[PDB]
This record gives sequence, C-alpha cells and structure tokens, in this order.
Amino acid sequence: SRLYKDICSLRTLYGAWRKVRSSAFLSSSDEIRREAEEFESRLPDSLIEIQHALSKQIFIFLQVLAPIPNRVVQRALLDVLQRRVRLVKRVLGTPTSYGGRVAMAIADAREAMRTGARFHIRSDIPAFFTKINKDRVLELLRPHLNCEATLKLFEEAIRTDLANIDDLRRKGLDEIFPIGIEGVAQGSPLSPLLANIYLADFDLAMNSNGITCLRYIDDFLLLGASLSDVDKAFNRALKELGKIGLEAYDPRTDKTKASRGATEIGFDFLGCNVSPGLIQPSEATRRRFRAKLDAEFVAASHALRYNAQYQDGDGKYSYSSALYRIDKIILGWGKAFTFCNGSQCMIALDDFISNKLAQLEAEKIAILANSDSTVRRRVLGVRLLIDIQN
Amino acid sequence: MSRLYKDICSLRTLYGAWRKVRSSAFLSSSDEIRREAEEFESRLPDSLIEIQHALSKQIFIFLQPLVLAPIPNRVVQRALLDVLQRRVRLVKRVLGTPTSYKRVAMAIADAREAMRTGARFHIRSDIPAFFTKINKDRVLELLRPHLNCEATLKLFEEAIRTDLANIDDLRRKGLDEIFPIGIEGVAQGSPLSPLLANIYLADFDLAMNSNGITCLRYIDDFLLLGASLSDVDKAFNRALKELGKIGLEAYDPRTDKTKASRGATEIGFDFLGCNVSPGLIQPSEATRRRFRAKLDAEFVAASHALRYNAQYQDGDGKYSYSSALYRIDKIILGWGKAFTFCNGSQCMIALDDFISNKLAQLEAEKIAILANSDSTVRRRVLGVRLLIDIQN
Repeated sequence: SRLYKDICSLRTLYGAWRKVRSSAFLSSSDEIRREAEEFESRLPDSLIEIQHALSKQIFIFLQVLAPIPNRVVQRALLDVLQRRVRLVKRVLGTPTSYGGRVAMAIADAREAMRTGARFHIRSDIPAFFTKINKDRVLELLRPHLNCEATLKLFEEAIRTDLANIDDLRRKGLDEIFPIGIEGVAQGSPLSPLLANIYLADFDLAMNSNGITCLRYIDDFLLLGASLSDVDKAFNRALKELGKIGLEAYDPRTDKTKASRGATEIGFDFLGCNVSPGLIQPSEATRRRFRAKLDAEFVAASHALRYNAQYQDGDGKYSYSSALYRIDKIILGWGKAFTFCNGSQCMIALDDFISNKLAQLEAEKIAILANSDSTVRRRVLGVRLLIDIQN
Repeated sequence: MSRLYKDICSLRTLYGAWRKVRSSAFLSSSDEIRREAEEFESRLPDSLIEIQHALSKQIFIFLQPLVLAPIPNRVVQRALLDVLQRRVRLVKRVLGTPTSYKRVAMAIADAREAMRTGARFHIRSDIPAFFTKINKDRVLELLRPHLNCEATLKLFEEAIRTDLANIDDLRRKGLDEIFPIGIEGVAQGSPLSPLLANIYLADFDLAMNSNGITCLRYIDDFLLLGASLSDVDKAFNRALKELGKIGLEAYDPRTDKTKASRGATEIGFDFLGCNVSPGLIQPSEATRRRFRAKLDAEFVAASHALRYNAQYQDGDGKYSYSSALYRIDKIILGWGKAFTFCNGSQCMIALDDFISNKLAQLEAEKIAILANSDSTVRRRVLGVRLLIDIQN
C-alpha cells in the first residue's frame, strides 16, 4: 500500500533517525549518546538493512531504552500515520493531550489555576503499558489503516517494546532525562500515540461539567472550582478507566502515588512544583540533580588524589575535564527547565554548585602545593607529550 | 550511464567519502574546519542527496579566506578517489608507487633505510607553483584511455578547475597553520591532490629512481639520496631536465638556500616537517616553532578570558579556565599523536617543560584574579555556568 511504502522509503526512515538522535542527545547518559554514534558509523548500510527488512515484512530486528532500529521504526511509523491517517492526526491534536509538551501542559495548568481552578487531583494509571489491551488498540486502528502490513508492524512495535514499559524500566528513565516522563515519549516514540488512542474516550468524558483534565501519556491532572467537583471527577475517571480495564491511584488511600487538595499550596506535576504563581523543578527533581552533581564532585575529588600519586589516572575526571563536564551537566539540566520562573531554587542550586566547587578548588590547591610540574599536569588534566610518544 | 559513474553517484560511496572528510576535519586543529563539517552534518539527509542528485544530472555548479575546498567539493573528490583506486588499473598503480606517498612516516622510514644502506648525501627540494603550473590537458590526456567514461572525465576536470588548480603558495601557507605536518593538509583539503600529482609525475618518479639514486616524493616535495655529493648533484640536474619536459622546475639548493637543502645526511636534514638524522627522528625546528606559537595563542586567549570573565558577564566560555585547559589538552594530544613515529624524546620533554611553564603562568594569573572575588566571578572565570543565567 501507499501507506506502507511511505514507511519503507529511506526519506522517512532517515527522517526518523534524526529525531531518534536528538532524543538521545537530550539525555545525560553517555552510553545512549554513543549508541547513536555507532549506528551512525554505518549510516548507509545500517538504515538500508531496516528498509530491506520492512520491504520483506521481516520484523525480527525489533528485538532502559528500545534499540535504535526499533526506535527508528517507531518514529517512522508515527510521522506517516499523523500525516496520512485522519484518526492519528486527530488524537495527536487533542487540546488536553500533550506529548506529540511538558511546558505546554504546565502552562495550561498554571493558566487554569489563575482562572478559578482552586482544587486539583493528580494521579497516574498504574501499570498502563502492561495492562492496556493490545487487541483493542489494533481493533481501534484496523479500519483507519486498511493495511495489514502496517497493522502488523504496529503490533510488533507494541509486543517488542511498548508492552514492556513497566515501572522498573520507567525508574531507569528518570535518572536519564531531567523530566523523567519525557524519556518514555522519546525512548518509545509510539507511546504518546498509543496512549492517545487508548484514552481518547477518557479525554472526551473528563473534560466536561467544569472539570479540566490535563493528561500526559498516563499521568493526568483534574482541575476544578471546588474539592467536591474534583472528587466527583476522580470517581467519574475511575469508571471511564474501568470500562477499558484500567484504574488510577486514589490520593485518599495512596498518599505518595497521587495528590489532592488546594492548588494555592502547590502540587507536583510532570517533574515540576506547580503553583498558580510559581513554577519550579520539584523537590524530587532537585534532589536527583544535587545527587548527580555530588557524584561528579566526589569523582573529581578522588581523581585529585589519584592523579597526584599515580600516572595511569583517567583524564575524564581530571580538574579541567571534570569542571568541563559538570558545566555541560548544568547546561543540559537548566535548559530543560527554562519554562520555570522559580529563581530562588536556581540560586540555591547555584550556591550548592559554587560551594562544592570551592571545596574542589581548595583541595586542588593543597595537593598541588610544593608539587612538581609533572604532577600538576596529571592533576589539572593536560597531557605530557613524552607519555604520548612512550 | 556507465558503471564507473554510477559508482561515484551512489550514496554508499558518497557516505564513505564524507566520513573521511569528517575525520580529516577533526584531525585539524582549526575550530572553524571542525564546525564547518558539523553544519554540513546538520543537513545530513538532503546535504549528501543534493550532491547525489546533481551528479546524476551532471550539474557540477555545486563544486564552487577558504583554505580547504568546500565540503561538497571535498566529498566528491574523496568519492572520485575511492572509486578510481579500486576500478581503474592505472589509478591503483600510480597510488601504489613505492617511492610515492604510505603516510609521511613511511617516507621517513624509507629515508632511514636508504641512509642505513649507503645514502650519505641528500638533496631535498620542492616543485614551485605545482598545482597552478600543472597542465589541465596533459592530465586528461594521461587519464582518458584508462577511464573510457567522459562523465567521470569531465567531473575530474571540474574538480581541477574549481579547487586543485587554485592551490597556490598563499593557500598552502594557510594549510600549515592548520595541520601538525603542513603537507598533510594539502591531501586533506584536496583529496585528489596526491593522485593528481602521482599521475603528473609518474615519468619523473621512474626516471629519478635509477643509477643508485633513491627519490622519495610526497606530492610536490621530493628527496634525493645517494652515496656521494656528486651523485645527488647529478641527480638534481637530471630532475630539472625531467621537470622541464612538463614545464616544471625545482628549487636549486645552491642558489636558494632557504627553499632546498643539500649536504651530508649524518648531520641531519628536514623532511616532511621532521628532522631526519642517522638515529634520531623528531619534529623539525620549524614544526616545533609552529607548535609553540599555537600553544602561545591558546594561552593568550586563556589569559585574556580570565580578565574578561572577571569583568563582564557575557563571557564566551570557550576560553574559560576549564575549557581552555580542556582544548589545550586535546591540542597536545592531536599534535603528539602525529609524531608517534619519532624517537626524539628530548624535544618532547623540552616542549613539556614549555607547556608546564605557560600553565604555571596561567594558574598564577587566575589565582590573583580570583583572589577577593565573589562566587559568581569564580564561576564565570573557572567555566562553570550559572543556572540562574540559563533561566533568565
């Protein structure tokens, strides 16, 4: 079919590889950034192998993140469907569905609270990607595709990757992306579309009767004028989720899995603490960031003593390299939260960074005092020409 | 369309061509050359397809302060080289010439073997204005029977007219500022230049390697090795007669002391950026002087950035204390890796002492600047961004 030939064309496949590349570089993990580089090292034959297998309708190549051949096929399947299929173009353009962004949902949440949304319930659909009915998804997609090859490809994308997105795998994504939920949408490009197809009825039913429901994949936020309205909304949501064999964490019985109460006091949403007036990274996100920085400064502190005594020190953690990589870690994290207006927590984080940097600077000075020139070279991270020749 | 020209236009050979062009850009120290390759990489799908498409249409306008050839021109030249050397008998033959270079380290290795077997004297010269005085029609004349494909032949001619024939003495001096061994820059900036030189000087290579005279040539730099000063003088005059046959010449060391060398091999001589002596191979004095000047430039930029980042809040960050020590470290890595075939340890130690000394000056200047400074100045000076500046 024209639909399947569009997925097999190297134009859309190569076009999908760039999106997979960006989603990887937006992550802190070096292994994910280097995995894209090796696939890139075979760029001509590596994507033609995918194209050839799709033409033969052989999907065995799909077997914390999905493999790049799997990740590219998912991205290539999405772009074609959203510009060729009316339903896919429709569910991805849902006003209350975000993912195909976090800043938009939080901006909409903030706007609602500024305009009467004084109470909220924020919950999650537990075990969403494992409890969703694979056969209902294919059922809802079959007439809109009219291509059993594309349907089987979508079916194999779910079986190999999407249905395996469990809570253990999601926790691995949180330590990789600054806003953890953005990892699912980018390690599995079909997950936003998969959730939008399965919860399209849920979205339509929940945005009514003065209740706003903002949803990002399987995380949703109910906003209302009174506590009674959001309480009625949550029970209405449990029934809608129950129609398709799903549930949601009750904030009244699972205090740590869901939130409930006034919006004026603030609540966590998509990795940020959202008040009607203040938007900042959540306490859990900042704790994760301070722990990431501590590990780099600890590694830099050990390398000061190692490079002063030994000549096989890894330059990656030398003084120049460590300060260089910590700078990039700060750049990547701050850029992910440029939509936030909380200046106090950023300055508090800056004081934490400057404090540990002062500890490292003072430690370097004490070690390099009365040291010889070659020791200063290994500690600061500037190679000796004689070592390269030896 | 012939199978030879379809091979050049295939994206597979165009991809292996650009991967080498990308690699050669990183082997250069110039940040502009490394970032120019990234801009062509920013359009990776359509950038190489535009070339593939225009080649199939035989439209070569895309080949048109720039020291290297443009990346589309550089890619096509590399693709033309890869296809020719594995398909044409002459091209694989002239590239596999024993006395033609097989990197610089092999030419220097062959020079040591000649000295090891009796070459007590030498003459090292250059063919001046080689690429501008090269005859376009003689090149096509030597290639036309071995190709049998006018499409590939006209593409070779347009590569010469747009890039190779414009490699003049002013542009070569720009290549020395970029690569540790300056003559390697010609091969990296214009991939077809070694093949073009080997095709043009094939008769010269055959005539010179005779009568007990070893002739080692790298593009347009050549070295004559013989048992006596009389032998290499006879050989140099034989080289002038051969170069005069094709409207070329070579610098006479007897009249141009600074353009060519002549004398005993035991006292040492400069060849391909290296000083070659009986047992000591090391970077030449000009190569070491050019390297110290590059390090001086980075430390000057690092020194000025300490003063700038301490006074102003729009610092580049590229030359901050951590970033400067980082790039200088890599500059030292790239320069040292290029002379791993050398065995002269005293000059590597002398350069290390030079590096350690400039590093001590910079560390002392940073200490005086950061003394009695606040935390925000130390952040800009050391090269650790502020989270509050990103959010603003």
